[PDB]
Amino acid sequence: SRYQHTKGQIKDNAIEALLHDPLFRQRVEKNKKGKGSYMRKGKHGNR
Amino acid sequence: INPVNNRIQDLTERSDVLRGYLDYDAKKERLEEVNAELEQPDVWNEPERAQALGKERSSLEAVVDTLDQMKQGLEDVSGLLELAVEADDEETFNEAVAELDALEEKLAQLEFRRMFSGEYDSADCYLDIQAGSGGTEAQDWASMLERMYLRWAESRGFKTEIIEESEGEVAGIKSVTIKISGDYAYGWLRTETGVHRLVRKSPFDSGGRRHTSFSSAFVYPEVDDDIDIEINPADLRIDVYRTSGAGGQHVNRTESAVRITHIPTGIVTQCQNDRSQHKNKDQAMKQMKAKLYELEMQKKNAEKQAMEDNKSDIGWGSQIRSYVLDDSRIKDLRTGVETRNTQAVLDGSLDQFIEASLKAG
RNA sequence: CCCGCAGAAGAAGCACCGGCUAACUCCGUGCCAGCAGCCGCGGUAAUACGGAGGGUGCAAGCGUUAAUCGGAAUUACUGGG
RNA sequence: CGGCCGCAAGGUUAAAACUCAAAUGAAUUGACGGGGGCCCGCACAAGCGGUGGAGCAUGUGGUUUAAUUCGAUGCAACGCGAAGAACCUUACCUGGUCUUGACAUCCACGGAAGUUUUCAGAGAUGAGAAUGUGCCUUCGGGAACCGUGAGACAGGUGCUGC
RNA sequence: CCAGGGCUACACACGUGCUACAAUGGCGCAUACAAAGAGAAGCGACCUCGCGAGAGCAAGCGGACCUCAUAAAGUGCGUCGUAGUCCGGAUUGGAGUCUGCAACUCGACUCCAUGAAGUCGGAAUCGCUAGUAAUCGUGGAUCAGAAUGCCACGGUGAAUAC
RNA sequence: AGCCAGGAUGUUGGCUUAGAAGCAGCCAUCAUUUAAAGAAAGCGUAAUAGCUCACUGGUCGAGUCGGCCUGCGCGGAAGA
RNA sequence: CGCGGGGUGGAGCAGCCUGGUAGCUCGUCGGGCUCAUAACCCGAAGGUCGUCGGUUCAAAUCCGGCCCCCGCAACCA
Ligand SMILES: [Mg+2]
Ligand SMILES: [Mg+2]
Ligand SMILES: [Mg+2]
Ligand SMILES: [Mg+2]
Ligand SMILES: [Mg+2]
Ligand SMILES: [Mg+2]
Ligand SMILES: [Mg+2]
Ligand SMILES: [Mg+2]
Ligand SMILES: [Mg+2]
Ligand SMILES: [Mg+2]
Ligand SMILES: [Mg+2]
Ligand SMILES: [Mg+2]
Ligand SMILES: [Mg+2]
Ligand SMILES: [Mg+2]
Ligand SMILES: [Mg+2]
Ligand SMILES: [Mg+2]
Ligand SMILES: [Mg+2]
Ligand SMILES: [Mg+2]
Ligand SMILES: [Mg+2]
Ligand SMILES: [Mg+2]
Ligand SMILES: [Mg+2]
Ligand SMILES: [Mg+2]
Ligand SMILES: [Mg+2]
Ligand SMILES: [Mg+2]
Ligand SMILES: [Mg+2]
Ligand SMILES: [Mg+2]
Ligand SMILES: [Mg+2]
Ligand SMILES: [Mg+2]
Ligand SMILES: [Mg+2]
Ligand SMILES: [Mg+2]
Ligand SMILES: [Mg+2]
Repeated sequence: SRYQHTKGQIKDNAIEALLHDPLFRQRVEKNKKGKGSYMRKGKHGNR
Repeated sequence: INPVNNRIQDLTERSDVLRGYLDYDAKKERLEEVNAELEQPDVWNEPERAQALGKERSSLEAVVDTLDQMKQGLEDVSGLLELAVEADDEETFNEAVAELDALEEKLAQLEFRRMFSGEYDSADCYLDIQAGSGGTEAQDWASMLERMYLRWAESRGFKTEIIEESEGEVAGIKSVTIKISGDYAYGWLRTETGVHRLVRKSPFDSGGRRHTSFSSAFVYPEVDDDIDIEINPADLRIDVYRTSGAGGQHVNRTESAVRITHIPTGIVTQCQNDRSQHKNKDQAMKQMKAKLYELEMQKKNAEKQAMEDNKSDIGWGSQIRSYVLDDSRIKDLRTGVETRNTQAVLDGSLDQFIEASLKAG
């Protein structure tokens, strides 16, 4: 239930300190077509 | 139909949220259980219990007794003009006008309960907005979330003052500090602490794909004028003794050194720099004035650190609203308010995201 | 062990179904909750999540961890560089 | 780390825990190079005339606003969609209103349609006041239009060019 | 469905255009030389009135015959003589015409008066090599009216490319 | 000055209609029954309840009380 | 409490000595350059000089008090 963040002590700010935690990291969606949209087999490889 | 009668159904719209939140049936039913608790002869032997309850029954009054009369007026205020518009009785037409002010002021009596949560509601506050890492997209959204509330603060009549600022290397900002000035500044924005969530197709990346970036907006009043050194000499035991002795017969005879021992705390403050007792007194009073105030700054931080300990364990519960602009949808994940009006949200349409957010919070 | 009962009467569950590896689609959740042995799936049309329909693999036993060997010619004398 | 050696810098012999599921070799197709060779274009060079400076037209970002409709927003958006916003356009904003409906097909009932004028109101509409009646061998209805009604639906310039 | 407002808001910034800074020029009078195109609840000569934008009357033409519609630069004479000048043209006030139910936010045009910025343009940057650049004028689509935009036609006509 | 009686009336008086109801900050100072009673001097109890004084009569019945101007004292006054 | 120097745009330093018009580098803001940022090129803005008082034709300048900062001194016993 309790999220274990990666900073021992927390001073002056809670929400802002969690902002620089890997819980709130940027999530980049791997696009389906275009740049960086190549796959070996993908999801179902039947040929 | 009638702007008067539809207004009554709009007071109903404001009432039903308060009906469902505090559970005015169970909130009412709680009173009769504590009536029998209070109606008792052996409650005088626990006067602290009855004093804590004697106003607790009154706290249940302004919530229940307001809503108990409020449901009656919904048919009453609507039914008065309904009979007045048939006979065209112009006085009875004007009689139901003040009847519109009957339940609304009672709704304003509950507006006290809406702003009851807080001890610095009418205080002026700061709007500190920090950006997540996210590359440049997070740098831009901090600016996009800045003007989100900067447009809204001026949309309501509050004075907006930008104190600090930090711009982006490429585009956007990094961490702006706005000080909202005026009364009820911290009261409305109290439900704005917490990280905001953005989901959109990022234009900064070349092969632009959907980035899920975050931004936090911590608010705090920071308004005080009370600083207590507690330099009251009823405390501060003073102890005078003689020095080590290097100046012959004189310094071994003169009780020049001094110690300042605090009576409640127990920290000692000695000083034997100069040669006079009058001179070492002020320096030892100065060092005691430092070490006592710096003890107060740690107790200020000790309660502050314990305050964050109820906030660091939350984790993925510090998210406030999800701005998923790829499908044009807004999600206030705290309460559950979904809106499809993202072009109007950036104008500051967060009044729906306060009435649902603050009364339920 | 052998004979008698107006009696089918008392006796069927357990994993898996993207590929490796037999076995397919719809609803609910939307990188959240979760799955895993490996590669990796979930970002509002998921046969990889959860729940049902069917299907398969076994069956009073299945499935998961744990230990050794095999696959490993990835310690090669048989049998490598 | 320990041992041996060295004046020293170090050399030599030489692990584990933990962590990833790849590290690496040759070769191949492209792209790229502040690599080479060759070639082309107003690209440069050689020139003329403009832009940025000044006023105005128009569009955009901003700011503002009840709203300043949405979209386009490196080159390849920015006198663009719009080959033309006083009403209309119009999708926007405020206020006033109607909802099986402004547009469509089906059904029952009551009526040919259509024409003229008055009152209330910003208007939408509501309330009326006079009048008339075309095709068949159903003629107690079919074919047209108006009106009320329930059920299927109608409608969307609402979202996703991912 | 409907009226009014808004898309035309305004400390700022940018892109794309028009018009100038003048004498290869402005202004006054007389005046030469084209192509393409459009037109029926449409374009609407002659004539009369007005300083004009136009108004009244009104044939012709749905078309190589009619109207739109005297093309403007250019040519000749005269004047201004290098100044913010008779350069320049915004803005504003007063008085009017057209279209349209309606010109206030918010039209176009005319008239009288007023008459700012601007004197060759910082960093930087753009177009073009033949009838092109530059420069001047007309028409059409759009459309009740409403462009310097777009589309298109025509007149004059270079420089340089070692 | 004592000893005997009352010490009331509306008034649980308006707080902001949680609780001081002659008593925390509440306000304001009413009129009557009158020998006599201040919406109050104190204690007290979440609050009330309850007990006295204010003020007034009877009674044993005379001087008595409160300040000021002053002489001389008292307490304040604890060191090897 | 003594002595000397100092307090000037957002930062660091000029100018004060011998009075009138306050400067330089960086930073800030706007526009170019690039696909974009940095840098670079160009333009513009920004401080009454800690505060109060006095003198003076005139005060950031001369003098004094106070607040603040730094250094020295704070000794023989
Ligand atoms: Mg049977
Ligand atoms: Mg599974
Ligand atoms: Mg499934
Ligand atoms: Mg093995
Ligand atoms: Mg090998
Ligand atoms: Mg050795
Ligand atoms: Mg070594
Ligand atoms: Mg060749
Ligand atoms: Mg769209
Ligand atoms: Mg163009
Ligand atoms: Mg409406
Ligand atoms: Mg008929
Ligand atoms: Mg009719
Ligand atoms: Mg596409
Ligand atoms: Mg309208
Ligand atoms: Mg537009
Ligand atoms: Mg306009
Ligand atoms: Mg001449
Ligand atoms: Mg004439
Ligand atoms: Mg004429
Ligand atoms: Mg002129
Ligand atoms: Mg004029
Ligand atoms: Mg130049
Ligand atoms: Mg035309
Ligand atoms: Mg053409
Ligand atoms: Mg006495
Ligand atoms: Mg004495
Ligand atoms: Mg004595
Ligand atoms: Mg000087
Ligand atoms: Mg800059
Ligand atoms: Mg002075």
